[PDB]
Amino acid sequence: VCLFLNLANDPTIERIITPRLALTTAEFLAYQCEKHVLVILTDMSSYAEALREVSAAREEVPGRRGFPGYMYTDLATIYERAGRVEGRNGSITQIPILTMPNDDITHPIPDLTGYITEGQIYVDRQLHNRQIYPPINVLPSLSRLMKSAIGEGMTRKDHADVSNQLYACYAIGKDVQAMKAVVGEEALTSDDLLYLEFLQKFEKNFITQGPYENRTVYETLDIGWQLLRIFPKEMLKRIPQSTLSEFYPR
Amino acid sequence: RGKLIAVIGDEDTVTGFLLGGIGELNKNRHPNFLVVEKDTTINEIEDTFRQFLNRDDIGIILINQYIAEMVRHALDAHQRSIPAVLEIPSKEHPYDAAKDSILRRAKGMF
Amino acid sequence: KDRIEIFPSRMAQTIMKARLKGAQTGRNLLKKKSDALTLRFRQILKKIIETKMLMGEVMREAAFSLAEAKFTAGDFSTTVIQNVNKAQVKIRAKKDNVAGVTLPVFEHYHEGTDSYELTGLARGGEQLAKLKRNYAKAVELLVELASLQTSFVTLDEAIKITNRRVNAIEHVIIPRIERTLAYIITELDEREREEFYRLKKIQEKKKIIKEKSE
Amino acid sequence: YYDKHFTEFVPLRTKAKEILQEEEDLAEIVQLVGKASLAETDKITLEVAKLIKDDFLQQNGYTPYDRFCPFYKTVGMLSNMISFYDMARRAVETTAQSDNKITWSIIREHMGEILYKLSSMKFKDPVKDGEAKIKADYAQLLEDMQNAFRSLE
Amino acid sequence: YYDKHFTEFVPLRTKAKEILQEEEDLAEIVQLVGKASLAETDKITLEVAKLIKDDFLQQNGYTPYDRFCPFYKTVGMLSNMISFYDMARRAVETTAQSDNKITWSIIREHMGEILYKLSSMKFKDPVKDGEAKIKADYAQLLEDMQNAFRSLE
Amino acid sequence: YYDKHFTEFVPLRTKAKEILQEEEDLAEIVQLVGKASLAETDKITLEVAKLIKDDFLQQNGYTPYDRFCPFYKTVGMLSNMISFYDMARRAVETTAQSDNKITWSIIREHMGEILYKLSSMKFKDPVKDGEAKIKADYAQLLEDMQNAFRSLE
Repeated sequence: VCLFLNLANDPTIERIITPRLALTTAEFLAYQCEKHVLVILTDMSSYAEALREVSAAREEVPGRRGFPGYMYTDLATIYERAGRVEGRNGSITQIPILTMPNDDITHPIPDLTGYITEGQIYVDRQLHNRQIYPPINVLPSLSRLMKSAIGEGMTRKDHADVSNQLYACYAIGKDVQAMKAVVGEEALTSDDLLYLEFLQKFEKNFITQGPYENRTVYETLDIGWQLLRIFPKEMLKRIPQSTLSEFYPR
Repeated sequence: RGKLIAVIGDEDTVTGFLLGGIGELNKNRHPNFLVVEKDTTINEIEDTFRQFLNRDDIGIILINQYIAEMVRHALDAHQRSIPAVLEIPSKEHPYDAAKDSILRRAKGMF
Repeated sequence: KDRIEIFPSRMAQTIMKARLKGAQTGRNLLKKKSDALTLRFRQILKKIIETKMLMGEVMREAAFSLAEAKFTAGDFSTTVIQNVNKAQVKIRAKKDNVAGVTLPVFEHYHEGTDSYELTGLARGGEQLAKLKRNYAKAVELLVELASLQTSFVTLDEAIKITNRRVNAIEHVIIPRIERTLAYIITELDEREREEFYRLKKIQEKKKIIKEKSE
Repeated sequence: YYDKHFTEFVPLRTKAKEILQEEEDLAEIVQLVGKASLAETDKITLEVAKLIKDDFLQQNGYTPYDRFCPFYKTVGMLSNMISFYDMARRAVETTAQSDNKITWSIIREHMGEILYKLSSMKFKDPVKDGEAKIKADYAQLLEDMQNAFRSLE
Repeated sequence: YYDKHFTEFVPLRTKAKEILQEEEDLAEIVQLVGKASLAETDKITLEVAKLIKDDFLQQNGYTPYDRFCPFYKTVGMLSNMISFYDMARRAVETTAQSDNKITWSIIREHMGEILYKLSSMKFKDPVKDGEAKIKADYAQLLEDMQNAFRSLE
Repeated sequence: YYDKHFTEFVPLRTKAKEILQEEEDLAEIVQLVGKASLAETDKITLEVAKLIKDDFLQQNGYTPYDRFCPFYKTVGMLSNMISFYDMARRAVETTAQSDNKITWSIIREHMGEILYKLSSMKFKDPVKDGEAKIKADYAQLLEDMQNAFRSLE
């Protein structure tokens, strides 16, 4: 780990170069020394505030919601210094982390970021208040590159199929839970009860992890199957029969 | 205890149910049933039907279909749930099906 | 009328967005209530039509059995109709909590008071005894049948009330919140612009002062 | 700190937060359907959450009894209310789908004085009354609840 | 001023505002209910309020009769509209608890000619027909209403 | 352009939009009915619109035969599907008076091979089957189709 700390009481201009120093290091390590670098930029919202201060120092007229009119290109300048390059075995990834003011995704900070990034993780509040850690909500999240990230030769054959089925089962479980609140337990059929069992065990086993348990990709998928084997084969509509016959039993 | 079943119908229909064990006199010596003969007029049938609707002791009312046609306006005019009214085929009139109040109450049923 | 008439503000945006989310959640929950009532309504409908069909056959058999009793006894209907005092069958009301809606259902109660024993005409007791049984069963079917009709029109009323509320949320309340929110968003950008104008002119006036100083 | 001195607070804190958040979600639907259909466990969560909101998280800071509530007492109060929750939830879920089904109405009628005592815990009045007694008094409430649920089940 | 020259105008002004405001208070909920839960006393308000809106509050300034509206005509025809309201509201208030309630549909069909006459009160042409004819005409409508009510109730 | 080179394309695309739009217009009726209280002419529209959505508007670019659809094939496919639609509408409507009528269930069961052949039209690979062969096969389909309907009258 190469760690850069820019503290709240540190010079606000230094906060602007801080991510530039981190990325400059990442570019050296990744592209010149043939290795893979993960870059995590924490509290880009605080960066944006320091950038607004620099704009005021230049006596520039503020743009939308007080932020510079060039906030778009400045964020792109940071974010896009990443990815793979031809002829070299190194790579850079980024996981910018952003606080949403007033929890509104419309705010220029998450809006301008999302417009030039590929999907989102999205940490929720309800899961946090329910004392689930990590509190990450899979329904509103998206990874546009997942199609290329996973599969045979990269993780495991069944990765893509397990993800899609778990998403559908979680979305249905939430839908059934909402129904239960209206019609009651006695009005539910057996399939609905299975989805409620999945919902409860999905959050307890799959999402809830703890800060010191390191789950590799293969254990995560095995946990997926343990939850999916709640349902009989015919209810797993999004998993091809070939995958089920190989992975579903045992 | 709770509720009685009132029967308005012809001689054989009423006789059958009475043997069925249903039907009794009230404390005022009124009967919760009417036998409808050929000489019984419309006002007498309707007055009986309504009075059962206004009585708190009845509830399910059993009528012959042909009667339901005779005083049909009184069956649609009152929409509540106490007076659950069932229309049954008389000894000779044929099987009921059409003009059922409930079948009309839902227009999505064959 | 057209708008909730809350003065444009960032606070209004937060309130309206929370109000919109609430309205949308209520719309979806009430839609599920309607769907549950509609399925139950149609099920009740399936049983009631099949029950109505069965009633036909059962009453036919009971009516025929009467013919046999009359054949043997002769004119027993006169005694039965006149000699009436207490009922053996009575119906007790019960409540069935089918969903959020509570529906009144009838329940058969065999009170227990003995029916009249009649061997006076030709002593046709056996045919009268079979006749009692056939109509006794007929009554039990009819009791069930009323709980169909008496638990059914109440479902049609509950559905009409639920769908009307859902339609109002969809056609009146949310459109009105969306028009209010869009109004707020536009007016706030208008306030942002007039601030931009003044700040730009301030910067130009400062530039003019600086030039004069040189 | 909590694990060194109390050992009980951390898990009580977790359960208390779960109850309050679950109550907010149940409140959203109750305002819509009027409690027409609720699971028996959900009914307990709503009722215990009201106990918490009124008799734990609410206090009049101008009264001798709530001008300052020492932490040992705060933990005592929460320990009893959650202990009730767990026992009430266990009783109805354990006896569910059986003959002698236990419901909230049965619990409230069976041990109504237990809820009164729980709602009275804010009045033990620290400093005027002693630490040793307040701890003993809350211990008695726990023993009474355990015996009340034992006789119910 | 009004007390000196008219007197009747002020209580008519007040009642008219109450009717229009009550209709608005109802319209807010009627849009959602569908006129299902309305009492007969409220349906009278809603339809009289329409009577006021369509015949009293609006006028076509490009006609020989609405180009100018002398005050005596405005208060004259308002008195009739309010008098109808009070008599129609009384008709149901005195019968709702009896063995026959005079619902709006009964008074509407029974007095349909009065409702048309009340709506015609605008077409008086004050230049051709002066004050004497207009006041006498409005007096006749009041008598026609009173006689129809006596035959109704 | 269309008049000069293809002639029938323009009325066909108009009918195609009418069929597809009607399928949307019928959606509310189907949802509340389940195709029970539904005209046989509407069942034709719904099922033919499905055929259009499935085996015409849908195109699978990962198959070697469907990489590129020449215009003459696009209008060929649509012509036969709409020609079927028109024949099916006539089969029902011209016999719907009394006594002995044709329904969609009768048409579908009667000439299931024709409905299949219509779906099969997208598999005519322009790389191996030339313009004359594909047009000839589509012409034969139309004749087989019209003759299948002829047997119903």
